[PDB]
Amino acid sequence: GSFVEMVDNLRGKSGQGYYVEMTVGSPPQTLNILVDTGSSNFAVGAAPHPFLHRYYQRQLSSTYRDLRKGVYVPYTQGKWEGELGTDLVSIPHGPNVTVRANIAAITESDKFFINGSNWEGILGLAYAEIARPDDSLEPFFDSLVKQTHVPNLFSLQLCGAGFPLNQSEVLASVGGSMIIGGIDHSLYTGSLWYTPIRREWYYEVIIVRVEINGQDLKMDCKEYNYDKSIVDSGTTNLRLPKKVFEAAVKSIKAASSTEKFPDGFWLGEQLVCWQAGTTPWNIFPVISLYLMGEVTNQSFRITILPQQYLRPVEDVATSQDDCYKFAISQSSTGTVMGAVIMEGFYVVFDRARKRIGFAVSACHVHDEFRTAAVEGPFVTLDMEDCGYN
Ligand SMILES: NC1=N[C@@H]2CCCC[C@@H]2CS1
Repeated sequence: GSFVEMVDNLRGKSGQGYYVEMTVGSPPQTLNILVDTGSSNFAVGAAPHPFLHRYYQRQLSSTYRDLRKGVYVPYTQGKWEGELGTDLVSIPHGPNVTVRANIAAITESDKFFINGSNWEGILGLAYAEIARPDDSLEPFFDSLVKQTHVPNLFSLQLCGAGFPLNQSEVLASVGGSMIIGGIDHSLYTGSLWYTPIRREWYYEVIIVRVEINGQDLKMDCKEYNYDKSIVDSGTTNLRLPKKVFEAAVKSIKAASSTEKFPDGFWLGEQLVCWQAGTTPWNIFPVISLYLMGEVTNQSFRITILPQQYLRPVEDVATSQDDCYKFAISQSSTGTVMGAVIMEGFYVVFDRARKRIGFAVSACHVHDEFRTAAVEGPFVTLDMEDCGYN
């Protein structure tokens, strides 16, 4: 069951995001749009900006409808404001449909559009509960499903290159696949394992155990999900609650201790470099996250490698060295399984059956000695108790 129209429709990288081509308005205006499972607004640049090569021009669209309502969206870093409306929307390398969707026309922003990232808007794929200004603003995917025969499911294969890409190479390179309305079975190996969507707001899941090279981190499982755990393509890092983060870094440091790295490396700010080809992957441990399964008392685990959690970055001296930043960082808003984790796996957002599937990605970076894994089942008890209230 192939989806050749959708395979390879993404570009980008974990640092700047993965984006899909979309069109808005009549005649169609083409824009690059960030695929974001961590938010629920479809918002596009709609006025000139130094980091935008193009933007939505509502006065040039005959199908534009003005909702006469403003919207303000602050994040931790950065923010934007805009004006709500509706227009006709298509995904050229997607299903063959056009739908009328809500669009936030971004008229002012701060630290949102970053220099050189290539996207001109964001596609929030999560649920109405977290849509701004409120849950009456129907999200794009909800409109798509309501107005067409597209099944209520999409899947993502984000492909990390394993090495840096300049803006030129990012433009020329295939960065992965967003399969709308289905599962392309060629994008993964082994089996798909499903975890329940705890609640439809973010794509919230429940982590029940964490291992570093097989060694149980041994925290009360509520700590892993405090105050939620989500799957989020619009966040770069694996983000861990403060207490889990501190304990994981201590374990990763202990496992990797034949080499010492400065504190700024572990804080995710400073790069570390090795001579070309000599990255010592084997000194870094694998990390396993166990997730609640669909069957009572059952869990499965996903396992990533340093090739996922060390993010390739360009050198300050631009040498031939292979350089990386540590892509695990602390959070005060729960666990975020961001792009560097998703690059390990084909991830199926099965909205129709309220679950999220994971399988080893056919494009994951690994070495001759170890690969990412998705394995199960494990007998686990009182998993309900891992969720925060
Ligand atoms: N998943 C997230 N989405 C929003 C919008 C896209 C840029 C990054 C922010 C913060 S985290």
